Amino acid sequence: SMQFSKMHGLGNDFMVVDAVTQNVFFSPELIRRLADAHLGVGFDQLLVVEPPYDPELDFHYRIFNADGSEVAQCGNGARCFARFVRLKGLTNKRDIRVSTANGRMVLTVTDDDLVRVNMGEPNFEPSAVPFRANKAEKTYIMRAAEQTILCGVVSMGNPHCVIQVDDVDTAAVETLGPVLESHERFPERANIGFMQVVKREHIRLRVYERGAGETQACGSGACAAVAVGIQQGLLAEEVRVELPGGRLDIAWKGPGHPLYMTGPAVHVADGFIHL
Amino acid sequence: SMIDDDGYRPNVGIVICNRQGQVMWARRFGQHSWQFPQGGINPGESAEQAMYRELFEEVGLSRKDVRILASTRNWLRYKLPKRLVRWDTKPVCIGQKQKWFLLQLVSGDAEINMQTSSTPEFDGWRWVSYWYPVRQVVSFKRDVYRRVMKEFASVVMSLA
Ligand SMILES: Nc1nc2c(ncn2[C@@H]2O[C@H](COP(=O)(O)OP(=O)(O)O)[C@@H](O)[C@H]2O)c(=O)[nH]1
Ligand SMILES: [Cl-]
Ligand SMILES: [F-]
Ligand SMILES: [Mg+2]
Ligand SMILES: [Mg+2]
Ligand SMILES: [Mg+2]
Repeated sequence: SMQFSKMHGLGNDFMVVDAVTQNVFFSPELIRRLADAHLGVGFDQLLVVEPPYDPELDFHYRIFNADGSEVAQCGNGARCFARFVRLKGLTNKRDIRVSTANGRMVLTVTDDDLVRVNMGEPNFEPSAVPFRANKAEKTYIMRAAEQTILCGVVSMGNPHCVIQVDDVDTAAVETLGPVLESHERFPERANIGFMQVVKREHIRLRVYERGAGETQACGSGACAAVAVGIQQGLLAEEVRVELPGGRLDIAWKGPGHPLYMTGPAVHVADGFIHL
Repeated sequence: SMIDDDGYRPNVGIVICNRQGQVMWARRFGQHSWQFPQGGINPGESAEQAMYRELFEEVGLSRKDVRILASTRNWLRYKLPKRLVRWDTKPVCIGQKQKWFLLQLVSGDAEINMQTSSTPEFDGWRWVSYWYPVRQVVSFKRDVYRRVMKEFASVVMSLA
């Protein structure tokens, strides 16, 4: 009887398995079986907590998809992992050092039991976004076909373009989104974000991602909108973000500082299953 | 001999943890592999007695250097690779039956010395994260190590 837990974070559903105190090998055949909702468990992505490879780190964890392949997307599942190792008594630390397929991070669990991630210092250099531009400005002007509009652009590893909208269900995201996603001045495209300022520390937003479109939660876009809304001067140190997938709390002191993002992870259920 | 009829030599294992929840990882003499200190029971001594002897023999720690935090209820067994069971030496040992002890180093790190022995078993040591040994132990010890670290984890986490 291999035990597991169902957890939910960033609008997506994780099956989480303690493979530290359990002897389980996840062959892609086994993963495919567990992905089946009737023969196995039923998950969108599988998160496996493993012993660390480096003696100075606490754990290593992997994420597999339903096809049985390893997924390597930065920061994915970090919130559920950090809460899981604490819930299962695998560790009592609040600053968890862990390696993934994309490197190593340090996760901090606040005492309200939500997970903080350091995602680096955002970069407004147009050569790094990339962005067809002469040099950086707090806003830019781009003519989306018959329509003019003004934006900030920033890189957080991935390109992001951000526009202020005066309400997010008042958004033509399905027509505007694709036009700026595939815009001439974005040689590697860009995640566009529609940002509705409610207060200097509260923001509703919807994201048309770089290649997928709108998803329940895109953490990259949440930090990007807040990163410029401060560089533009319209927001405070800390900002609450409200997306269709849930709420995120973002923090940044400005250039020369790293940006932190804090989010929830909810422990849905616990489970048995015989392999 | 002290090997039982099934072929298991009585043994004692040692998990030495510090104040930060790290554990001691010792390298075998003239080898690449690392492990926890373990030692064979001798005729007439109890498990705790054998633990304290092996602790000083290989780690150089005295009774006042450590404090016993926990120990496993009954014995844990592991079979040797049948490629390294010396069949010619009777009664031949096929495995080891160990009882494991979790100790907390109350002295400083300087009190560790692996040269107390004519015949040292370890030439190097370091602190490693608590779960690191479960991955990095040799494979035929891994199920014992997993069980031990699972049983001891609650104690170590409940400290600072
Ligand atoms: N080659 C090898 N032999 C092992 C290993 N672990 C246990 N041994 C076996 O167990 C013996 C080690 O003795 P040990 O359990 O440390 O107790 P002690 O000799 O009384 O201190 C070796 O002589 C082997 O028979 C290992 O990792 N590699
Ligand atoms: Cl002594
Ligand atoms: F010995
Ligand atoms: Mg020994
Ligand atoms: Mg010895
Ligand atoms: Mg001995």
